[PDB]
Amino acid sequence: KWCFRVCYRGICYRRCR
Repeated sequence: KWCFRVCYRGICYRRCR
């Protein structure tokens, strides 16, 4: 269980899996 910074269509975020 660790969070990370991810991106997509010109958009990024920080999801925790």
